[PDB]
Amino acid sequence: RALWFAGVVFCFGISAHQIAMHVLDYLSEPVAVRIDFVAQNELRIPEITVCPRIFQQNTIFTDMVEKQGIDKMKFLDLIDRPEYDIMAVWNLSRIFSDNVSCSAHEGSSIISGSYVDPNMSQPHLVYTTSGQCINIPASRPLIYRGVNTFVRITDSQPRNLNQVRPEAIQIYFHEHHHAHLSRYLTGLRGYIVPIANPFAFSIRFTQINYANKTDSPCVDSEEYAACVEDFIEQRIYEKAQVQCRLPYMRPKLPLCSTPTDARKIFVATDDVIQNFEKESSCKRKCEETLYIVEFMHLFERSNISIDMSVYFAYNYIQVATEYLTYTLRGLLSDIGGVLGLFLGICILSVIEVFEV
Amino acid sequence: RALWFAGVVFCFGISAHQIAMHVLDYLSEPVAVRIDFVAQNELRIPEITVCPRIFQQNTIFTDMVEKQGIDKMKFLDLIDRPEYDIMAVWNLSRIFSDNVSCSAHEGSSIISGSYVDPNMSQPHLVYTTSGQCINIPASRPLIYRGVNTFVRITDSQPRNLNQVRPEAIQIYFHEHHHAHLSRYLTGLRGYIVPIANPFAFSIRFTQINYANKTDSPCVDSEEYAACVEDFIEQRIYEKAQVQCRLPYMRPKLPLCSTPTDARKIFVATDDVIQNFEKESSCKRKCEETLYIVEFMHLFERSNISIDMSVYFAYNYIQVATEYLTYTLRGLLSDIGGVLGLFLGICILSVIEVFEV
Amino acid sequence: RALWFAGVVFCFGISAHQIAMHVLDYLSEPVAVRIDFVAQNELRIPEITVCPRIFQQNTIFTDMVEKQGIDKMKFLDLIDRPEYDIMAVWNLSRIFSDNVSCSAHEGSSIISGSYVDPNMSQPHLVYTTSGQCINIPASRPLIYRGVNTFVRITDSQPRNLNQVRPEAIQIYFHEHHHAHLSRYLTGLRGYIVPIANPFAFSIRFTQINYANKTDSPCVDSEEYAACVEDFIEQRIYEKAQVQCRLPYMRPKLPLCSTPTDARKIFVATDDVIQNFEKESSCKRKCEETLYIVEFMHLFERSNISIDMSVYFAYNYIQVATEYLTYTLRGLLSDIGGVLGLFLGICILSVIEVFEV
Repeated sequence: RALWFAGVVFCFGISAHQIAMHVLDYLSEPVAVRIDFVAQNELRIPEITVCPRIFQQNTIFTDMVEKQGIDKMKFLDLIDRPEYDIMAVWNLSRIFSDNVSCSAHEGSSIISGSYVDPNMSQPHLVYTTSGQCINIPASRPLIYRGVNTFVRITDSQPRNLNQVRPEAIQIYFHEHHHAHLSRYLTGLRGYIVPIANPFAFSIRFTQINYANKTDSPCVDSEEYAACVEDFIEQRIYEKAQVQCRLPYMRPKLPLCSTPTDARKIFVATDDVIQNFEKESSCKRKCEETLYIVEFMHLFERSNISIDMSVYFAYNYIQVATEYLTYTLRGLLSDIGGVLGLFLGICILSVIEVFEV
Repeated sequence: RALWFAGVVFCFGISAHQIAMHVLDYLSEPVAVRIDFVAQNELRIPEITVCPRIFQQNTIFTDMVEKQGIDKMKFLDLIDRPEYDIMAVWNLSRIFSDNVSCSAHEGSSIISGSYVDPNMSQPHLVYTTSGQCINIPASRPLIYRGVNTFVRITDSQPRNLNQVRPEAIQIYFHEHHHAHLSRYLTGLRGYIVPIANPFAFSIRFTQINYANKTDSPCVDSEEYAACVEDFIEQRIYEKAQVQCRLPYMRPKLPLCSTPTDARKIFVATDDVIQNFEKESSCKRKCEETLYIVEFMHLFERSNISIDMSVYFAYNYIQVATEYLTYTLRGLLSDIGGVLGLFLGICILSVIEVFEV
Repeated sequence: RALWFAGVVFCFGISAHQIAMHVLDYLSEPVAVRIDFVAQNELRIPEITVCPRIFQQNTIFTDMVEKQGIDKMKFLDLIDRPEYDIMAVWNLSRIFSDNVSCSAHEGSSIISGSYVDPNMSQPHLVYTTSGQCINIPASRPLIYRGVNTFVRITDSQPRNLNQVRPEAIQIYFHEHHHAHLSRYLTGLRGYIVPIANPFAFSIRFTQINYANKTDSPCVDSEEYAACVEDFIEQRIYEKAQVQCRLPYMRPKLPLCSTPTDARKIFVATDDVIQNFEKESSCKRKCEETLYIVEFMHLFERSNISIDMSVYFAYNYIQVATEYLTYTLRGLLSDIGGVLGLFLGICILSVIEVFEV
């Protein structure tokens, strides 16, 4: 009976190996991606940060610093003079007046006309590494009534001919409550547009709903934003080796009073915002919206200085949803199948063996 | 033997529960989406409806009604005068003459030159809520030979300087035989372009082949179009509480002779076309083509009044096909697996039990 | 016992059919597509071929041939004159001087400024069916630092006013080492742009990683390129029935000395490049990158003759990966399940039967 026992042990070994592999596969939680094209009646506007060009590319700030006798690429030296402070050095980069309106034109009606909703999340002041910027929270989702839906950022500043006036701005569309993106990466990930002519963008939406797993955990939008903001600030402070902050930093430490400290912080933040995408520690989000930006063309030319439009005309959002493809039912079915192939013992056999 | 019987009944219960869940899963027909990027040698042109701006935004119609002493936003009062009829009130919005050509430039040949096919589904007259419009059926699929493939809608109307001439039109790309889209939603879902300069669009194709299931049934394109058109017409008639029709309606009832009836129908159709997307009853289609519209730029400037181009330069259509992921073979395999785990009885055991 | 034996044979038949179908399904290797949106820190630039317009659409070449007394559409007759050769007839179509630079602007730094890398794969000379063209190999992947990443092809040729100067060129973005695409299909699949104004494109990336299967085998990029190039050349030679080559052909046979041979080769290559997509024999690649081309707008206007830009501002590449969904473990589990349903015999029963 030696051969029969050898066959029995071989069958037990193969069955044990197969059940172990099945259980490991279930534990790994394999996932599959379902791609849908969902048409919504209300689009979630991305948060918009409109900055001036970076300090070096900015024309007004560069002209001011040259007028003060200090060449660009080293503007931070302005902090040395008692009449200039970092807050003032960064308020000099302001490009939008107090008359900044963010209208929301949601389609049109064949009987009444076009809907205009000027009371749409009026822009507020933010401090970016590019200077002083305008942030536009997405207070409510825009009702999509047609390809005429858009958001119009318009500033009618008294653009007199006495002084040189801006030739470009940097507009960045990002997640709703990502303070780090608005205050650090607008200068890098913001599309440059001229204000001389009324511009118009177009936004398509690719939503990605990842899956929360043991090896790829999730964090809500707030958790991810807080994680990345804290990581960026702590990394900047570690790199700069200084107790400081700059207008683009949370009120944690006091502003620098000397150019050296500010320049060290600036270099540190440059390196961080450059290399933080891969070296960040906190986990990804599983509600990740991508705003594909195309370039519309405007037939209507307005006389407002900084007329700007962003059109949301495509309501078919591409939703990529990740779902678990292996369940407990499937694992039990596969285990029972392998048993019926190799061992051929149900739980009744186990009960009989245990009793005896 | 009480404990053994308790174990037997517990095993039977768990096996019954698992088989019931497996059968329910199979009955629900779970589906999976396969995303392909298919390159075709012949592109299916979308149907194009070119309208004037909506009656209020239209400049020629507004100027005419003001010349007649009636301000816009209430133009329907024109029906009161015996010399004006609704058909005439809507023929006043015509913007394209009888000389409207729809050429089809399908790539080019390095030896012969560019292929021009002027005999491509010449535009015909349609009546939209925007007025009198030009509809261009897709008679045949355009042969894709390169990024130079496009369809050119050109009208050389005698645009004399005596009278104000149009500054914009509304072009809507939609499914092939969707009369409701052409005659109701062009004013809402149609991109506005100026005729002063030769325009050019660009169309990318996202085909979605859904699956016909018990809980998500299908209907052919004709069935869906007929359903939605009948629903829109019936809902407009229910809302307006009047026996009427307007040029943008099928020849079912006669045209109104009084402004009140026409205005009631107009309000009803506005509300319908606004809210019919979600409250429609008939089932969706599972051959659903999406036309992503980008904005090309034309280096060549022509002297024709309403020169217009639509380029189909990307032949990689994104096909999202939905297929059933659970089959009868799989269900039987899973049921047998759970039996081999818990019960360990094949059909032979069933035969033996039945005989005894 | 006849009924019992009939039931046994029926169960054996159904089980055999089910196991055969399961094994056939496993052998067919069903596949599933996973769609990811991967954000990279370095983008792989597509290879760029910038040609003049096709010989007929080209203005400089057409003007030259008309000046020589030979009308276009038959320019090959120039070979008849001893003072003209095919190499000279195709060097007459040159549009770019020796001062062609391909700079690579990879984002910008808030402290240092914009990164410019003029030493990025300087363009070299290629011979296309469109004439003499400029090919730009992708030496290295561009580091993506922001939406300001782009590649600038700039030629400052001495564009004097004495002679007519080019009004358009044809720029084609294709796989890295696809010589056939560069030398044959640029005139067909190349976007036409004017040089009078500084142009700017925008490239989005859709990578497709197909699966190598018995019924749909794979070939590396080099293998596919070599296959298709050899197929195109051999098919052209078979069709033209002549021992020749043209500047757009590999140095295999000598150049024609008579117009008839060159014209026959030209017609043959036209037909080939037209119809080779479907009638090609060698297998597809499973690393297939698609370059979706949108149209950017440039706010800055330069004075260089042929200033041209291609922006890579979207780093979220859409990766469609094809993976096998049925494995050996799954097949064994399903086979065991069907056995436990119908037969109820493990391998131990097989051993017992074999011994007895």
